[PDB]
Amino acid sequence: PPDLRPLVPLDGGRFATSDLNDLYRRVINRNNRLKRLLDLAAPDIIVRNEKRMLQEAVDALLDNGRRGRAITGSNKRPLKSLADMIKGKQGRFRQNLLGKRVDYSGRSVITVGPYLRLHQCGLPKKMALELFKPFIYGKLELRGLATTIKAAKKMVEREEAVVWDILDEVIREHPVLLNRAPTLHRLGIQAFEPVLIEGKAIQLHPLVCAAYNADFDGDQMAVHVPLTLEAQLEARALMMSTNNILSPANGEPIIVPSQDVVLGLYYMTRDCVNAKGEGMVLTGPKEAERLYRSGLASLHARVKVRITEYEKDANGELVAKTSLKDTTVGRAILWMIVPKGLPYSIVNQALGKKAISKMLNTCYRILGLKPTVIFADQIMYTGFAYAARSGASVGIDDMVIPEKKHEIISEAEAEVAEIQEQFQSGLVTAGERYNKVIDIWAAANDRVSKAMMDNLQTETVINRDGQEEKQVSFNSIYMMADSGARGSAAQIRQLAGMRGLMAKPDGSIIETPITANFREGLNVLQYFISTHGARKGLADTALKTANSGYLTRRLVDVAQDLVVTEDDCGTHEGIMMTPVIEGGDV
Amino acid sequence: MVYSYTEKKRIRKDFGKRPQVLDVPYLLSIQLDSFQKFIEQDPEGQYGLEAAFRSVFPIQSYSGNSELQYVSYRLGEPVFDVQECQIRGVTYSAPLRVKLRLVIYEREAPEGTVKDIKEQEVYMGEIPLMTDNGTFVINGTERVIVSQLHRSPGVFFDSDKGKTHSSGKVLYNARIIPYRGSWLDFEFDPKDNLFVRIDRRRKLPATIILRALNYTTEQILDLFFEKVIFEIRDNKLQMELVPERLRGETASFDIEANGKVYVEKGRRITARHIRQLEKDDVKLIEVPVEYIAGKVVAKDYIDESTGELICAANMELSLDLLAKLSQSGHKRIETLFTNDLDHGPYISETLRVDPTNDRLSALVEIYRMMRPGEPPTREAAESLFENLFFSEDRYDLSAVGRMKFNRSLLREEIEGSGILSKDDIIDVMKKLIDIRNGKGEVDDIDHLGNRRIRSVGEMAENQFRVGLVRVERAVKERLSLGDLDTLMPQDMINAKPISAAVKEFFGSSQLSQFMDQNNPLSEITHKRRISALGPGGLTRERAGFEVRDVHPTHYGRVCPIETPEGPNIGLINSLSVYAQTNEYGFLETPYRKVTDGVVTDEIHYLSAIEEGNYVIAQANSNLDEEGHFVEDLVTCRSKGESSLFSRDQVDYMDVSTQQVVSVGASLIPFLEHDDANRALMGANMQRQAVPTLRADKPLVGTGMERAVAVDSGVTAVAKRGGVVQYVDASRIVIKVNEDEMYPGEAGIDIYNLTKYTRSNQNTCINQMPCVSLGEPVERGDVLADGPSTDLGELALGQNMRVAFMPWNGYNFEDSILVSERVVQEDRFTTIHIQELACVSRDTKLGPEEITADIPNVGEAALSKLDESGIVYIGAEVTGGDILVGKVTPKDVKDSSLRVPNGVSGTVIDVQVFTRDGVEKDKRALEIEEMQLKQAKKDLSEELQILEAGLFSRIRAVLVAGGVEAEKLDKLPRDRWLELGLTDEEKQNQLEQLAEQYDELKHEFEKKLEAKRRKITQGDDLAPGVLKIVKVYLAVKRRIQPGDKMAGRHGNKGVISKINPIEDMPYDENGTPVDIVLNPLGVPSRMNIGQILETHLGMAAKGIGDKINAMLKQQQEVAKLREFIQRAYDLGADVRQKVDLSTFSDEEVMRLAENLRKGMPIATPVFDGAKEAEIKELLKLGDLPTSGQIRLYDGRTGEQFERPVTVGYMYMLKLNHLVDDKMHARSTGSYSLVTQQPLGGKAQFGGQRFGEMEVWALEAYGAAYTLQEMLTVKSDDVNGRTKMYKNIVDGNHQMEPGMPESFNVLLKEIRSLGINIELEDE
Amino acid sequence: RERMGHIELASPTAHIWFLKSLPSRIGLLLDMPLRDIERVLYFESYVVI
RNA sequence: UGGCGGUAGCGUGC
DNA sequence: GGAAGATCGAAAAAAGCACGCTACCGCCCGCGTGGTGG
DNA sequence: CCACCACGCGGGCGGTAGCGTGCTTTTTTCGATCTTCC
Ligand SMILES: [Mg+2]
Repeated sequence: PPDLRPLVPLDGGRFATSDLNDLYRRVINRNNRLKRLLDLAAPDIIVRNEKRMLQEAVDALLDNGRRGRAITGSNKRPLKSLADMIKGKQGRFRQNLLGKRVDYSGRSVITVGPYLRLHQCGLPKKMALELFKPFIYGKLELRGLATTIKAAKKMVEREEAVVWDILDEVIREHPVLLNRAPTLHRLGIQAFEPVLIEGKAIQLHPLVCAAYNADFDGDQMAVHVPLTLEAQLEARALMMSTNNILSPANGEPIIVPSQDVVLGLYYMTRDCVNAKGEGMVLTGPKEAERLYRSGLASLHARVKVRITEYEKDANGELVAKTSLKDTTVGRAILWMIVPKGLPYSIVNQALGKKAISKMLNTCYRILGLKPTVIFADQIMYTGFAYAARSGASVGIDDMVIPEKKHEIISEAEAEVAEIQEQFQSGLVTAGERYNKVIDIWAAANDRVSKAMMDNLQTETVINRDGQEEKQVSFNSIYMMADSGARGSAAQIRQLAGMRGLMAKPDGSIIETPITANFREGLNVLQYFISTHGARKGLADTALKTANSGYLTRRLVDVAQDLVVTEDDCGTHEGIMMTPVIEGGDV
Repeated sequence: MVYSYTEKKRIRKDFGKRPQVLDVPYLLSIQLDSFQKFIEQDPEGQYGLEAAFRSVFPIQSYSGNSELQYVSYRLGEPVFDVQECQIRGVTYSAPLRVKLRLVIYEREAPEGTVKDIKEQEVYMGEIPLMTDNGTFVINGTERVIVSQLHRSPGVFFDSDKGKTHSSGKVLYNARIIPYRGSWLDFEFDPKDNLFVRIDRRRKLPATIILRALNYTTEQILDLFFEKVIFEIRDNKLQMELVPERLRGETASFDIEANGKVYVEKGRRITARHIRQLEKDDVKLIEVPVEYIAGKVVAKDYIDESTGELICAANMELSLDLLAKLSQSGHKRIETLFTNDLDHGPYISETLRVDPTNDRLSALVEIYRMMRPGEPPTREAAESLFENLFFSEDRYDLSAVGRMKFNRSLLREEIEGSGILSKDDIIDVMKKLIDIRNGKGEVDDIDHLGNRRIRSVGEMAENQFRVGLVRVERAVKERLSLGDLDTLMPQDMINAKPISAAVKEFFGSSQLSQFMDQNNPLSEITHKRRISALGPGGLTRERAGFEVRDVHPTHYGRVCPIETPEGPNIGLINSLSVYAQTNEYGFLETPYRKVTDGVVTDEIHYLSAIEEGNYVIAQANSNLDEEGHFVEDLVTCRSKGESSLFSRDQVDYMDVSTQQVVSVGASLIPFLEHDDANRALMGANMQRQAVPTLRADKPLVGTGMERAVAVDSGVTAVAKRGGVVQYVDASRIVIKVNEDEMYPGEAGIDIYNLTKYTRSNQNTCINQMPCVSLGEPVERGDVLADGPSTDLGELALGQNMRVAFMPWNGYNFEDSILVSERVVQEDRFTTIHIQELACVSRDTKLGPEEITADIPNVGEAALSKLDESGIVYIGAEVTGGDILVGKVTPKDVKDSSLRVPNGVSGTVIDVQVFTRDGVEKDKRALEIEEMQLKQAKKDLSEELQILEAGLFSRIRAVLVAGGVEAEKLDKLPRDRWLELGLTDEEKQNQLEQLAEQYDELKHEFEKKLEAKRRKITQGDDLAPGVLKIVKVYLAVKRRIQPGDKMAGRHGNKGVISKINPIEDMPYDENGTPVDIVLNPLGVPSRMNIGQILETHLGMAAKGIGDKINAMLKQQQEVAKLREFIQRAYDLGADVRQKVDLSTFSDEEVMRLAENLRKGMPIATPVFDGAKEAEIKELLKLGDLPTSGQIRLYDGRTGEQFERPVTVGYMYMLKLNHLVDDKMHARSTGSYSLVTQQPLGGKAQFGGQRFGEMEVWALEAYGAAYTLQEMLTVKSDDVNGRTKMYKNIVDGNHQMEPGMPESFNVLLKEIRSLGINIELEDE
Repeated sequence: RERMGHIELASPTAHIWFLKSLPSRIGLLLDMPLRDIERVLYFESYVVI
């Protein structure tokens, strides 16, 4: 049909002709020429050549490029035949059937809103007004403000106060589907309740960020508006963020503090040695908080508080036990936000990221799902507030260089020099001396890292009430490394200790390692050596994204028609699962 | 050393101890000079247009009586300059006129002497010229042609690492890559056979090529093998034995000579036997008759008695054949020396598998392989073979190609013919055989010494040569077609092919990219870019891992950190600061020669190939006085690896520490403290910062800002020294010095600054004067600051006060908290200029015209429009407003241009383009009047200066005749010239001066006439359009949540909240912080450079605050001088020395005024200030050395529990604005084919629900949501209408219907001859 | 958007999908090599019937 | 306001 | 001892190369042939 | 008599030939041996 091959009207009177029209014209011209020559009784060779050319034209129209030279376009491109636009990524199946552009959709960058709840997301007023235009029109017509669609459109365009009130009314509990571009798994799209904000950026709940794999460094996300009762209820009951707390891949929880909540909780749940107000006796967590706020007791002071904890009875009831516990002011303050069922032992520790995740999992297992979201929200609020109050900062003096690094470097260099001179004397070959140098440098790097960790983790000294003693370090870098907020042991080693050996792009290791810290300067040679690994990793990621996507698509297709259609088969067969053991470990 | 005038205003405190031995060269030298090589009149035909003409011309027709020859070429004066070409949208180019001589030979004469000659000048198209900033103006748009890194022509040897044949065996191959010709490849078969391929076709034996080169089997065997002589003595077959040939084999018999049994039967041959043989000097040896049976004969042997050959050449011997040879009278035979480890019999096996046996057969086979189907014949095959590799037309090995070919083959001379030869192919085969045997080694494809750089000039020359060969084919046809009685060379040739080729190359090529004008750094990076893509290069998808890696040879030539991230990573690079290009296209880097253990001053430029031979010491090497090395075992790099060496083994030293970084990567302070990935991201994101309305100098810099700003064309530099005669916000007029004066010149330089002109990224280009009235200037001094430039220093961002601490989770991972002061102080607002073009065409029904009256519109809509139908300049408009009123006949329908929805701003510029022969509206008249007024103002200034000079001369002449001071002063200025005088030479000189004055007046009048004619000249347009109206809209965009900002260390984020000023934390003095950042991003990203930059900025701001406080108290100049001298003298053996005693006591005041905002600090890329220097600088001010103070919470009030890191950091605003990304749609236009919503924000389309989203919805189980989003939202037209009506009616129900895309697919499949239908049953 | 047309070919032409897409349907049905099918189709060699 | 090709950029283990 | 099934490696042909989004440029046959005007 | 504008009908482009040339995996076919027998 002509509309499937339309003639686009261009400016100036020209017409854009699709490749299908050109191929059809070629076929028609060839057929007419063949008919005319057959009428004229042409010799055998001429009519045979005409028939061959007609066959070639028909083949090109049906599927261009299959045989012989493909018919070229205006600017030396193959023409798009009938089969060219059916298959492939740009074909009809993968461009207009599996996926398609939709209405009632928008796109905007995403920021962080700490005040939002787990089921709430910020939506700009302009985007909400644009997306919910038909609903506003319907409500305006119902209210009698506008007697026709044109009047409603004009009123919405003019943006009076009544329009804003109607917009606020229509999105009271209307979920919106927020989705990110790399939808690797089902968690990439989730339903949220919109909260009207002014601006042009969507506000996202921090706790779901790990689910979205989204960083606030220019990320853009799309929002779709479900527009029927079935879709609204499906979003509320199935794709709501409050219902997605366990990862279907492995069952591990997905709502976990990542960077700031963990640091705040770790700082609050930490004990000093001679902090202000130590040794006091408190009647409850409320007194502890009123002491901390009044600036009369430190957050790390070790005190004894009388607290009541609720334990779940066998029949399902809660029994209250009151006892005096030796703890810190911060732990007592944090205990109040903990629900009744949980015991006090969860918060009586440093409470790192793993401890926080374990506490959340225990709360979900014992209390259930309804208190779990409230507990997570309270945890995030308290962590953010106390991280702000702590004022943790990174400085050039935080990353301390061990005083024994110079001696270790000197002795390693002396050993390398003696190995080199022994090789020059002919006792050992190139491979043996290379292996010896590599082992010596690896041992030196390990010793440097160990000395750095020893000097950073606990080398702090504090004067208690009477003498001096040691304790866990309060260094900011160590604080965020031990709590699991950010960084790791290797990263801290690269910052303060030696960078270690580096490998050339081929794969072999370089004899001379980078013996310079990141705090200290790196000369040109060390930076040039280190650039190889970064370039290799970046290239690997760039060429790996496409392969991972292709594998995911193939796996999705190979299992696209498997659903649970039965309850039991009565089969007496199965796999005999046993623990897996390889070598000398399980 | 004396500071320049532009530097004395604000001297940057420069850290670093390594003296500057070589200054940074001109950044835009790779491009400009190259194009100069394309334009310069070469006395010899080896470069550019002259070389192309000499290669093509002269041409001889088929008949011997015709000839055409080329004499000289000349590039004409461009009609329009760069500014006119840019504003009018025409291409900036120059005419090319070539002197051509057509010679008609005397055909009647047997010798064909010259009979007639006709010389003329022929115009041969337009050549696009290159502007002074290294960029082209194509169709009024700025385009940049990036250099291409391609494979160097020559011979390259390689081998697969056992991947093929699935056993790990290496198949060695060699390739001959010519600049213009057919590729020739040789490969080793798994069966150890030589094969030859041409242009990647089916493999053929190389012996076929050898036979086609007129080589017999005997000659081939002699060339590729060493003969072994077997002589038939009276007995025991004495043979000439070479002891070295006995190595690596076994004792087939009892080797005994002169009654001495050297080796017994069946014993392995060890080196002792060969050394014994060499010492004893034994030549002849006994050999059993059976031992020959394994040998292969070397040449044909024919019996004289029978006349028939007993055995031909190259086959294995046998006992019966040996007996036949012995009884035929033969006494001496020759065989091939074959070894299984040293000299393999590859040639013999290839000859065995070769079916051909003569030159004619080989030529026929080659012709059949090259041109299948055509009937082979002797003449055609011979011609094809001769023209394939031995014709200057079809085959052309470039000079660099010949040099590489000679160097690879170890030839002495590096100059040779541009075509191949028998010796070259023989040597290539011999080298391949040697490599297969074990001698030598393969070449590295990724080695930078095997890769060439092609600039714009080379590609332009290639395209011009293609056009030239097309034109010469046309002229060859025309000369024979026509009769030479009356032909003229003007009409003999055509210029369309050359013009089309050059236009396509300069406008529609993969390397002529759209130049980005985000900031001068972006332009510099784009101009200094190397791309491996393009024609005759690598492919983005088919690249691999090896090509994207950082080769060791990249040191000093290609920046390792400056490269795009994503699909094309490692295929695009940036030239180093000091890197340049050889005459052969190879990259080279400077070095300092070291003689006798000391470092000299001479600079030697070393390429990649020759650098490996020498030992080069790293830049970070401590040197004492006179250049000796303080330490003996210094670190160097010998051959692609780094190791320790003695101080006497060094040969060259690095020129500077910035040798390996690019221009973009050298602007990051404390780079050595930053991770490679974060450094790469920061370098890539530096060139994306939009220019702010008020440029702010960087407190912490690297000292390269001045070079980047000066080299880029954004700033206006002084061509000649002098004083500023008249400084204005729009133009600058300076009076040149008498030393730099020229004869017959007024001596006034006029610079017209460009104000509020949109860039390629819709930003604002503004130039503001940086000099005052009467301020002396020198050559090269900056007169006006370009966009994002402050006093000649690049200024991409602003020095913002920052504090590293979490704040209620608002910063969280990467988000940025911004105080309200940043918005209040207007520190990040940008200006964006947008085009709006309305076209009045000529429809077939009638010509549409622009008028002020539009049917069925309100008066308020056209109130902004004037009586000419165009919106008033300076009038603020919003979305939906009418700008230009255009109506087209149907009686007339409204087609007036309107402001796009969601777009506001103020109209700042209106341009009208009218086709020639059409009356011009009064708006165009006003614009032309304004341009004429400006030109007349400039010419009137020049005329008044020259007239003042002439009238001073005539006054002096009159005074010489007679003083008449009172009479002269009491006379009008113009009446002076006519005053009479006595009959003498005074009257003669007076009338000569009058003649000069009137001649000058006439000359300036005709110059004004030419200028006005040029400005009023009608411009050509497209066919069918009679008018164009362009309107510029200017918008001030302010910072807000969602905008993306970043620093120089790869730390990026988006604004999360515009916090109130009182909410931000404040110090003891009560000054709040402006920016709050999360420390959590520091340890993970390794970017400790930002912390050091923050500390240095805090120290600089403390110094500036002390200076400002001293200034406020009106302290005497002595205290200011002492304090500034103490501040500058701080450091540890810094190379920079500043003396304030020679500042005339007045420039100190200006320096203090400039520094009151903060002392600038220059931190080199690898020779920066240490932590001790930063702490000392902090101690100089009244700031703590630790760099952390105690902050108070703005909202709550008490002290923070721990000190926080505060300071001043350079922040950049990237070109990613939230208002440019925000988009929403409920309903709108749909595609006319698939009936689906459009795509993109510009088309008001909807977001695409891809396959991954569909899979996620299926996993969730939301069947109804998927069904409604698939059918009733996108495709089902009836479903869409019904759903809209239901929503308007308040009913939330839908009808699934049937998507239109499925119907389209069904119809398309039916059109394919396949019946597909829906079966209801 | 639904009505289709038809062109009456002067001589029959084979479908490229059923001829070139390996395995060739025509060749498999006729038990003859694909090269012979291409030779007869594009007027290179006669075929007995 | 309709699409193709080329180019460049953004978000994608820190 | 010649013909048919085996096979075997080597070569040739076909299909694929993540997902969203933004901006710019270029193009949307074209060339001979007849009509008509200066 | 020459130059600009409209209109219809083929098709690789342009040339008295040649243009290409940095991927991997799977499927099909074919010459060449082979090998196994009837
Ligand atoms: Mg990100």
